[PDB]
Amino acid sequence: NWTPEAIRGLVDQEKGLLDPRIYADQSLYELELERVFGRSWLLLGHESHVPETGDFLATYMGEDPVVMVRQKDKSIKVFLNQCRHRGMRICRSDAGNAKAFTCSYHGWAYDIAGKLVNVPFEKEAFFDKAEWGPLQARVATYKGLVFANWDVQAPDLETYLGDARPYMDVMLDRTPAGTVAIGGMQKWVIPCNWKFAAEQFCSDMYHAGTTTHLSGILAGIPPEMDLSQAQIPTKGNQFRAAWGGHGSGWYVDEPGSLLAVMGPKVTQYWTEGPAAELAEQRLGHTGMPVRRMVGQHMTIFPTCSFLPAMNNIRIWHPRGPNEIEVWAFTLVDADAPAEIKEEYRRHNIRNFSAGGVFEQDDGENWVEIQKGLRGYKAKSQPLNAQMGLGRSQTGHPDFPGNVGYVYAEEAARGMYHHWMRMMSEPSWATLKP
Amino acid sequence: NWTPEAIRGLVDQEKGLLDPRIYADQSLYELELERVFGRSWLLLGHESHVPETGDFLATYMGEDPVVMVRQKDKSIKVFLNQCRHRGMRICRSDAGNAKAFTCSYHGWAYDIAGKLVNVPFEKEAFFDKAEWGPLQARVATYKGLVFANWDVQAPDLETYLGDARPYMDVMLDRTPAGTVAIGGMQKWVIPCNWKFAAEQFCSDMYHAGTTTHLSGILAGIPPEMDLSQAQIPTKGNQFRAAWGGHGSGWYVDEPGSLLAVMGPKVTQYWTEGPAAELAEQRLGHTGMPVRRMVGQHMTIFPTCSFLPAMNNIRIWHPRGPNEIEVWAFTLVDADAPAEIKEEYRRHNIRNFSAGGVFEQDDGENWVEIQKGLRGYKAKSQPLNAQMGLGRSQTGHPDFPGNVGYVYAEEAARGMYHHWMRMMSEPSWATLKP
Amino acid sequence: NWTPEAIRGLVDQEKGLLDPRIYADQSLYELELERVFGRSWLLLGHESHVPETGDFLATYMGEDPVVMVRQKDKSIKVFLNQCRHRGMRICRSDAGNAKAFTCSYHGWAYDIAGKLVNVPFEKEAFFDKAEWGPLQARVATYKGLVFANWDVQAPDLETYLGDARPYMDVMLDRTPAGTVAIGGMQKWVIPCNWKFAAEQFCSDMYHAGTTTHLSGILAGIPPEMDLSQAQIPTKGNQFRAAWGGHGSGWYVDEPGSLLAVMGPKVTQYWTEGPAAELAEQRLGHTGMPVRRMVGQHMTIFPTCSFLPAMNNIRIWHPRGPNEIEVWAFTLVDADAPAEIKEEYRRHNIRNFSAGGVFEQDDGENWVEIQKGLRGYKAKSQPLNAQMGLGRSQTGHPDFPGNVGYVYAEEAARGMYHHWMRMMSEPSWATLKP
Amino acid sequence: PHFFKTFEWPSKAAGLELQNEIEQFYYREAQLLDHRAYEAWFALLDKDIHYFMPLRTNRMIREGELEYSGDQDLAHFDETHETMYGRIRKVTSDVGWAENPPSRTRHLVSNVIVKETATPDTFEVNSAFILYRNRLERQVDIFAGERRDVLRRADNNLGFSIAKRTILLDASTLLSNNLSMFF
Amino acid sequence: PHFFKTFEWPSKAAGLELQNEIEQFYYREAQLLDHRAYEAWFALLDKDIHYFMPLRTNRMIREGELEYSGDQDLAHFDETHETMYGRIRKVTSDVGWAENPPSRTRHLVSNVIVKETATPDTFEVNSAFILYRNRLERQVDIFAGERRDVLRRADNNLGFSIAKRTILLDASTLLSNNLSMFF
Amino acid sequence: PHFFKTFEWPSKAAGLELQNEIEQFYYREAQLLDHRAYEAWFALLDKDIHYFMPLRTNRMIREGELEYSGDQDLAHFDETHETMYGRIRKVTSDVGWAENPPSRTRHLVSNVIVKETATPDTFEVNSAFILYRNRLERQVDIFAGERRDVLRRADNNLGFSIAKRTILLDASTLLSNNLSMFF
Ligand code: FES
Ligand code: FES
Ligand code: FES
Ligand SMILES: [Fe+2]
Ligand SMILES: [Fe+2]
Ligand SMILES: [Fe+2]
Repeated sequence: NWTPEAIRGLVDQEKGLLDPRIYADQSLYELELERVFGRSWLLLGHESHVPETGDFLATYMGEDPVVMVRQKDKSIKVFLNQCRHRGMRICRSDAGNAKAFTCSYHGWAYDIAGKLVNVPFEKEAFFDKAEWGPLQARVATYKGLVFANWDVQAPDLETYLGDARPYMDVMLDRTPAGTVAIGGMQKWVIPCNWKFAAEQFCSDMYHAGTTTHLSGILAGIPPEMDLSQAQIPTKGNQFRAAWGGHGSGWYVDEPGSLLAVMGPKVTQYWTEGPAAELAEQRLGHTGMPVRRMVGQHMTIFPTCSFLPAMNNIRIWHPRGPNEIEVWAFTLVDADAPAEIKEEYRRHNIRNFSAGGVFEQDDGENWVEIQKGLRGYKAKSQPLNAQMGLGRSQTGHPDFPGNVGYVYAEEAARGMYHHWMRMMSEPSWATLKP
Repeated sequence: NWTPEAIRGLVDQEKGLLDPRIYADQSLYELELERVFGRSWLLLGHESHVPETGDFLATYMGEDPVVMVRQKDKSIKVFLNQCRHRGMRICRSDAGNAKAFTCSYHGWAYDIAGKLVNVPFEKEAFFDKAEWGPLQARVATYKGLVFANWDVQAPDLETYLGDARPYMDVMLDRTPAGTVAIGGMQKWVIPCNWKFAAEQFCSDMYHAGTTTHLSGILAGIPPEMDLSQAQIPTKGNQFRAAWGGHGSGWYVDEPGSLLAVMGPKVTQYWTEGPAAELAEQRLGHTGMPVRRMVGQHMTIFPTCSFLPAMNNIRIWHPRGPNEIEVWAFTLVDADAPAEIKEEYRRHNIRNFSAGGVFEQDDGENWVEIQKGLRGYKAKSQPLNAQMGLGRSQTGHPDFPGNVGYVYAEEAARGMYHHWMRMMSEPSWATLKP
Repeated sequence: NWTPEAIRGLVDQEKGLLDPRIYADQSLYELELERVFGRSWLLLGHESHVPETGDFLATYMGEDPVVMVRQKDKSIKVFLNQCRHRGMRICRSDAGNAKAFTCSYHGWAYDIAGKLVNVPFEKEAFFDKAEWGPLQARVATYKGLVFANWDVQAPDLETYLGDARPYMDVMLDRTPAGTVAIGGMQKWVIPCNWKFAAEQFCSDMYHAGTTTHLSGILAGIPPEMDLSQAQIPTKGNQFRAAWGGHGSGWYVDEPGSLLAVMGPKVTQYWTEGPAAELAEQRLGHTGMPVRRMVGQHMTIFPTCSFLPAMNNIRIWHPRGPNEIEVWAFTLVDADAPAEIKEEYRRHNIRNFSAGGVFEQDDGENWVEIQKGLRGYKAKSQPLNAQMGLGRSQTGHPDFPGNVGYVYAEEAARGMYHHWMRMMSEPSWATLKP
Repeated sequence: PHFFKTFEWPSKAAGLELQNEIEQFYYREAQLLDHRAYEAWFALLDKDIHYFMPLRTNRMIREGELEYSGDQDLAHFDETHETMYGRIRKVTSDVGWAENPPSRTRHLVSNVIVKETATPDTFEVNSAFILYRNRLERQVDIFAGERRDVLRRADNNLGFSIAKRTILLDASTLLSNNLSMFF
Repeated sequence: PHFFKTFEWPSKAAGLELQNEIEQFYYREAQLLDHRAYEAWFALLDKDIHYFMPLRTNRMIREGELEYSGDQDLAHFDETHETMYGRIRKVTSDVGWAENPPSRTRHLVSNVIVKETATPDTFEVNSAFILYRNRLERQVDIFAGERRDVLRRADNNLGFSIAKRTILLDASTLLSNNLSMFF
Repeated sequence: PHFFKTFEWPSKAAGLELQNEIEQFYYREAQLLDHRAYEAWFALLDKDIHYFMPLRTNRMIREGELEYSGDQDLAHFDETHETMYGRIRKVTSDVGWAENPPSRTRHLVSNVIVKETATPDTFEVNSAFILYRNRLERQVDIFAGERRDVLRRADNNLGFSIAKRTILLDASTLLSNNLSMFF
């Protein structure tokens, strides 16, 4: 049994150590489903996935199937995809438009709000229908992005995100028209723990700066160039959130990282001219020189990761300690030229899908990692998260918050420390910021 | 450890609430193998599966493989299909005829009674062979059906069945000639808990009277007819056994779904003319108007389920909390005309095989229920088993026992209540009728 | 929790009784990885698998992936195949030659000794590299063979082996030139517990002298000969090691087994002429008339198994309670005529690969035993291990140690006994010889 | 050990043209099924179709005669033109839950062996298949087996009608929850 | 319950020489891929290749038009000659970790259905495949689907170039960790 | 990178008649194995048969030449006419437990590429297979690979004998507990 005391010693943000059991242990996993996924704000998608009355997306929150649906009044509701009669899936397609939801088992009927509104033979066989609809999550939107949380006593989304909002805004707050999701959402399965993924996007530019993406970079540079000519970016910064375990890292004034991935047309869009100027002007309140932020990774804890310049967005659905599903999609400015939208669509497919020249190599790592952790000794010694220890500060004249060097495990040490908190403190009264 | 107090909390027949954990929890399942399957009477097949000396069938009791074998003295023996030397499977084919069994591993030899009669190199390496033959099960027969029970302390079969016997007799006791199994036993695998299967056949006409079988009914009616012309019945009753988790439900006077499932030649055979009148006379001692019972489902707790007017029988073999095997066959009156037997055979394949126009939709439901239970919030609230609460009486003029309406969950509550009792009362002194 | 008291009662060598749970329990298995595999000497291969500096083999110790690499100083190092930064596999191919090993995730670099010698961005981001290399294992050699052990307080290899060494020498110490591994290491997967495999090679000549290999023999005998002519070897002996769980059994004087398995040229090389008399002379200090020992099996506990006259060698990698991997190779005397090496190669393929005429039938038994143990009653009573109980003597004129009859379970009882001891004695102070 | 087949002469080889036609027939048939063109696929079935898929069992070699269910036994399928029609009615129904949302299948056909019968333009055909069925989110069911058909030249789109089909599936216990697909 | 398909007459059957030529081309193409001859394979692809594998979703029958991703949507692949080139550079690279060590693939091709276009020596081809991928120690990924190609006669080794390829994969969620292979 | 294959001329295409003949030989061979006519199948083997299935391993690209086991190494099979005979004697044996009860297999054959050798009536053939093996209650073992045969025209029932066969399996570690089937 995992005591608060036992859980606190899985991480040590002082010495920079992690117990490898955190990624393999079944007991700890069941706890996460209650203590982490049960009460966290989890990303479900985007307002554009469900623009019209009755439009719906069937997605997950941990291992709980949920339906995200647009109401007549324009609000979004999120309710468990489970009939409380005998557990049947109420909504049985991936996405679409509904006037109602009917259970296929015994035909209990629901409206688009998840209210139980008809029970066949109710008169003859029966109880208050208004007390027997699917559990409802709280629904909260950040500039397009739809989040949801089961927990009534959890912090509101804005309070949850807190000072991470400027970094999300780099991607989400660049035009008066907002972003929109490009159609389609990719789904695939990697046999690894979710934390490898959520961390990597939280804190890890290191892998892209070293050996992991040597071949993906090669795929994006011109045919006349080989890897020895490649510009190795070393300039940039890393943000650890004040509360929540959120994290973002980015390159500064080194476009070669962004050029190879997203190509000249997008790299220009992001950094020079009307759009990029407008964006820096809109992000003025932050004082951030966003035209100089050329390649960024971010994670809103637990499982909302994205790559602000390439605008690849992803949810990690946990599937035990040993597996995840990755659900990916991509964002564009609603008023970006059709040229730039198309550049975003192509290059996201090229780099970040299941077949992508970057993605192939990220998941190759995580699979072998998870495989080693089946070993006894493989779990007996702690892992090294000591990169950039006590090097971050909130003074930074360019980027707000706890900021350090781009190769650092501070954002990681924060995420894991926040993971540990949620897993050892049962009451939101001690846990809230 | 699941305490008796905690197990007693899992089912509430007063309020009619079911804890979804019952279908998902690995620990409860391990306990089921001991407390339920280890001491219940379990269906193995029919006397006609093993008609002659030495005829055997390899089947299961829970997750224990067993051999059911016909003896020279015409009795039936049931032993564990496991060699007590190092555990090898003694009988290695599905069925057939044996003069003896011999273990493939080291050649321990058995007679057809499961008695160890030879150990190669006994004089050189040894021990009483009479003490080292495979574990024997108790064997008993109710009107052709072969049941077995490991537990020497359990109530005998007739006592265990109790007032459930009249409802079994509607199918099993219609002629002095008895029933016979059609040759062939179909086997398939469904990713769901056994209790969904057993509950449905026990109590759930509701799913057939509402949404699940709209398309199976559609497949059954005259090509010239459409669904809005089909007569889906509303009249009937549900039985809950005085003791033991047993239950049956049936339509009264409403042949529509019997006609659609079994066609006009079976429907007429079952309701009118010489054979039907004989059936009513034979069951005269029960007082039941069996000719007006047209479409019925039954379960003998835990895992013996059948459909009397259609004569489809199922054994649910449990394979963890998340899986079952379905072993299905069909029974006919041994003296039914060749024509009727053939309609029975034809229509059972059409409706109830793995490819059956009814069966496809039964399992479709269960697969999706079970996947959902992987979720934390999907197990966090009770399921509704409140249908027909308080509406059942014992003194019905036509049907014996505790009787209610056809769309009800009284039989369901009884089944889950007895499951609960079996799981929490370790001794037959308190558990027996 | 499994108390030491509970574990002690899982094996009874006095009565010769075994609790079947030992092969199925998930808790015991996890305990095994710690108490058995975490501190045993396990076979990794032969010295000839890594003849030159930098030569490596990626293999396992339990479920711990390890690298076995030849050093410049001609020693052999074995270290965990896991990077301590974030858990990545360091050596990603099966075998070959390395100048260094580099991790693909972030680029930490290692020499062929497993010392961490480079960290990308070490100055800008950081810690003693000499403390962040993968875990090293003790490495010791016995007459060609490479064993490894994580536990620094365990008995040295020679001590651990003890009086089992003469029986290993029958195979390993027949010429000054020593053995060599034929190229190639076959790998296959069996859904069974490792203990069935270890025990069989430890103690079970019985299966082969009875029913398992009737057809394997039939495959190998002259085409003009049927099984009734085939010879029934019954004459031979069996050795239980003084300490460790090791065991061997062999036929004396009866060469029908050997001839059918290995043919007439291997048979003659093993029993007649210059090489056979040299082998017997070399093992003179044992007193063993090795030319008369014709067909032999052996296990060095836990999972190092082999077959002296056919020179087939196996490592069993545990993969949970219900599965193993079989990694197999063959040994020949380094100076054996080309004719003989080739006969060894052919017949090892013919008999002992995954498609082997013997091996097909060994795994057939184990697959079914393991399936049966899913059953509750299948695990409810002990298995019989009473063969030759109280018949082995320690003063045999021909063979040293505790010696009984070829068909016995004395070595087997010893294997299970030492298994219980490792599982229930946390301290080498008590456990050591 | 010799077998009575030794006194039989090999059946005459189907010519290049007839071989290709029958192959193309099956590929077009598989297309229909994989694209869920059920009404169109049903049109290929002769009115006197016997569509049969016997149970298959584990038996010792000395009881090999008992491997498949018999004439008068249960089966996974044993269908006429009429009962197949109801099955088409169900699979194309908005309220047929097992196949709404529909599965995704692939019938990979090969090993086509053609025997001309004593009736011209009627053929006995033996082929092998793998049927890959993927359903909802993550469900994968893989089948393999052989089909033994009688095909007649017909005046339909594809040039052949299916007069008899038997499907011998390499399974005893069916590893799938249903057979909502057609073979 | 009839469909507009009923008013169309079936295409001209591909002749035997051409059927064989195109089968042989795919078999030799599968050999290229299964032997990891990636530069040789990339040489088959026309400069104007659009190589497209759309997403496939679970939809109710009455929303079947929505089953696959669209023209402007994300896809698993949506490639041009120039973007494929970068993929070849990655897969043949020493530091391409996903395929170094290389995976072990088999492309089993069948159901090849050929149509002559209005353009001589340009053909529309529909074929089915099972692609077996085996990786590292124990990983097995099996894919099934159909390929819709536009093939042109060409003076390369194999006699054809691939002008368009669309891969309709029998999956929604990909059960594999990646698509590090070519279809 | 350019490769030495660039200086080779493509092989002389097998004529349609020969293609069909060899494809039909493989289909009939598959049927024999799938129906367990082991003795009849054994009759297909030439007396000079070398039947070989090398080991296959994970190697970095730079050690590609070490992927498969060598001439003097262990293999999964490495058989002559005499040794195969013994295997036939075991599989047909009532006491051959691995195949009594027998398994249920499907040998799906495609991608048949035929090369005519210097010696007339001797052919090098490369084909692809999927082998689906189902055993007892619930065991399924799926193999994929290619076969490299040398076939000679013969006066047997099938018209060819198998003079050499090398099986290149898409596996490193065998995921099956045995290879009690033939390839
Ligand atoms: S499960 Fe939804 S109505 Fe019964
Ligand atoms: S296991 Fe049955 S004789 Fe040994
Ligand atoms: S995992 Fe080895 S360097 Fe990061
Ligand atoms: Fe990356
Ligand atoms: Fe039903
Ligand atoms: Fe053996």
